[PDB]
Amino acid sequence: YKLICYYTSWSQYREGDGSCFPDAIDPFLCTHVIYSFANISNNEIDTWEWNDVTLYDTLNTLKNRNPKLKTLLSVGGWNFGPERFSAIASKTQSRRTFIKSVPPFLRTHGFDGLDLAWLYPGRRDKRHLTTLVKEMKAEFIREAQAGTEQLLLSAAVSAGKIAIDRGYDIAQISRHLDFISLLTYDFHGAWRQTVGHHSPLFAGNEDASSRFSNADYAVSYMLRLGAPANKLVMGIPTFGRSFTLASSKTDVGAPVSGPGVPGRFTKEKGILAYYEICDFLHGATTHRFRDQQVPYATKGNQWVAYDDQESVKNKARYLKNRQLAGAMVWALDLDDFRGTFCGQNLTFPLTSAVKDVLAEV
Ligand SMILES: *[C@@H]1O[C@H](CO)[C@@H](O[C@H]2O[C@H](CO)[C@@H](O[C@@H]3O[C@H](CO)[C@@H](O)[C@H](O)[C@@H]3O)[C@H](O)[C@H]2NC(C)=O)[C@H](O)[C@H]1NC(C)=O
Repeated sequence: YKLICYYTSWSQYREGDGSCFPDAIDPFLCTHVIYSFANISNNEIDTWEWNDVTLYDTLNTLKNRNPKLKTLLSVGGWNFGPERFSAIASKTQSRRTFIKSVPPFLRTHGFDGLDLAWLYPGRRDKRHLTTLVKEMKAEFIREAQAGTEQLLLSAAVSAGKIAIDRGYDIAQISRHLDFISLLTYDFHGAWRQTVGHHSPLFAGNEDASSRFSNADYAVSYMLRLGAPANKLVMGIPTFGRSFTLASSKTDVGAPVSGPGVPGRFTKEKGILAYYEICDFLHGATTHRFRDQQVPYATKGNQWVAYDDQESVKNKARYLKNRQLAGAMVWALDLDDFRGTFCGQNLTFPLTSAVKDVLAEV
């Protein structure tokens, strides 16, 4: 079983303990570690942060302690403009440019593959996205003729029914990608004035219309569409989403007024790291959607939807039972990586739990 773990570049700048660098990563924790977001310049892959080539080095040294550990570089991301991605893949000329540029870049900095994080192809991009994948892989196959281990190619894919249908030819790209990461944690929030859980595993028979907004559907649909289980990787949250309540109500459907107040370390309205939540939990009221199988907490006028050890194990067994290829954890740097926020003296508690379940039968 695979355990893909993303690490984000900008997490280095959080203050105090919040600060996280590649060397804080347990080299045996995950099987695949993904350095988050490389940039594109003049149609060539390139660095982003001022010290990337240094962090690259840091991250890839872990490979000296664990020879089996594989690393990848993800392109795109949220601060990368989809349009941008669009422009590059639309023209065979700029596309080939970008592609030819990749292999050397990765060989140079020591990465074992490329992760495409084109954040949401449009109805008009579906045909190009497929192209970009074919040719990219075709190139990776050609570069392997030089006696080195073939480069890996993967992609983070939305788990949103409409999004999927609108921009992905899942049956095609699945044959060319080594694995696909399902962003199964973006089901709510997305600015809709009512409290709700972003990563529910299940259907929850109550108040519906969505029905498609849970990991289960997502997984099932993907399967239906043609993507093999042995290439699917389910996404697992290591952060929670917060909301500022507009009334004293707390149950399902509760009126919301906007995102939650920022955390002392991540400082971004609407998000919390698990380690911030661990601190938030002191003096709060914890609840759990039985049908969906995920927590949520409240304190004052703040409402939080998050994933805990159990929920995570839950989802992990789930993916095992459907026989998928593995789990994907968004934000090793959002987990309690110091192991000094969530109590039970343990480093990477959430990520660790997934591993434990995956190591089980
Ligand atoms: C990720 O790569 C991007 C593409 O190379 C790069 O984007 C930018 O490229 C230049 C370099 O700064 C920008 O320059 C400006 O825009 C106008 C002219 O177009 C000037 O008048 C102005 O003075 C300024 O120099 C481009 O605007 C911008 N281009 C695009 C298409 O985004 C990014 O800098 C890079 N991001 C990071 C974080 O490194």
